[PDB]
Amino acid sequence: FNGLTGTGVLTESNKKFLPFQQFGRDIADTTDAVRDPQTLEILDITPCS
Amino acid sequence: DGYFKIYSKHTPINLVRDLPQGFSALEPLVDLPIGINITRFQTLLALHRS
Ligand SMILES: *[C@@H]1O[C@H](CO)[C@@H](O)[C@H](O)[C@H]1NC(C)=O
Repeated sequence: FNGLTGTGVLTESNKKFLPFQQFGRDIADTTDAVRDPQTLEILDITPCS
Repeated sequence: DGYFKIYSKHTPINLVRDLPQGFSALEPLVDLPIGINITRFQTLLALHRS
């Protein structure tokens, strides 16, 4: 996604992304949500179990 | 860092003569490719000359 590279499961989530926000950093400062450049959708990033 | 950033958050101020207590989060509103030298500024208001 837009140069940011990694592995995970892209599952649709209900996170309330404000229009300016793009990333989804967590408590431990871990990427957990990204916005698709083509269509504005909030996708939850989750590593494979 | 060569950027002009403006943040705004419109709030319905209640019956307080001055800036009220509480909190308000100024959301990002626009970002522009700027970098001209900045030292001073001035506001503009409409003078009553109708
Ligand atoms: C902006 O202009 C002032 C006044 O001449 C000058 O002292 C200052 O160095 C300038 N700043 C930059 C970043 O060019």
